[PDB]
Amino acid sequence: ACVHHIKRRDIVLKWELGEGAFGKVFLAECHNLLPEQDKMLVAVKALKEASESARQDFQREAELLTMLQHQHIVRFFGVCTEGRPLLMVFEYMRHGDLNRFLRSHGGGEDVAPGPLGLGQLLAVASQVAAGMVYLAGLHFVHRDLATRNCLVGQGLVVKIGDFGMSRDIYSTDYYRVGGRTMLPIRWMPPESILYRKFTTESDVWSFGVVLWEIFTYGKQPWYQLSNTEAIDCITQGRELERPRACPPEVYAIMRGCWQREPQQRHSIKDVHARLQALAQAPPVYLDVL
Ligand SMILES: COc1ccc(Cl)cc1NC(=O)Nc1ccc2nc(NC(=O)c3ccccc3)sc2c1
Repeated sequence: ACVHHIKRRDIVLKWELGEGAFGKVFLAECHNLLPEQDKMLVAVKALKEASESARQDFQREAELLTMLQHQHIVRFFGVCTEGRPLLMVFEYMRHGDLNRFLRSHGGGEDVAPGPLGLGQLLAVASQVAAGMVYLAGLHFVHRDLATRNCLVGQGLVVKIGDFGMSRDIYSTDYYRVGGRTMLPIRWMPPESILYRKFTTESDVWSFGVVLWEIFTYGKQPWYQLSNTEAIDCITQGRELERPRACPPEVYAIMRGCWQREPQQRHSIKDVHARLQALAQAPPVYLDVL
């Protein structure tokens, strides 16, 4: 545990932001955290119990978070383990999760009024893709990549996480098996559902489905279908349709992520490359896409 630590007295709770079965999130002020801010806002996760079950999973999640740090991964500042309750401290991300942001832009300080423009939808996709290049670079497999597990900050910075609360707030996006197991079948490729195999390449398939959620402003993939009807479609090889707002050039990058054979899918590095070049493209070019 080369994990950073914060003293209880440096954290001041303001109010609740959200709740899962195994946690609560608060907005707080953290003192003496950054040289040139002596006062800044953060999001704090309180652990429900402090047993054998939940305290080992805590110091494991922390070690993971400290090693994962990059421009498009959520910023983890460290733990407070003096008395209870055990707290993890993160960067505050003012627009909340990317699914909720997409749905309420389908005007302000950070975004124009009306629906998000082609250049904005590309800027979001390109950022999530840069996160998945760093993770695939450390040979780390996510297993739950979707818009509900990304966050949006001031100036539309977009960063990946993996939040405990997503099974609680968004249970409709999971199929329940056995007792306490939940699978995001709408976001999984055929080899994940049939053979239970999870790879770098099942992540790019999931990225494909994220790019689809972005270009439908937060729509549930296969929303017309029961969980069993969605598994039948995916295993029999059927593809999600091109969203209206989706240019054919972009729907071609989605298709590249959905090639039935894992080893025929484009690498995430090529996908980020295609998306960043587009997001940065001169307007004269985006206008006729
Ligand atoms: C196995 O763990 C991982 C593996 C791989 C990755 Cl890349 C990340 C994780 N872990 C997390 O990402 N953890 C997490 C959990 C809850 C939570 N609550 C937040 N919620 C707000 O910060 C929030 C912000 C604005 C409004 C409301 C809530 S951050 C967070 C991260």
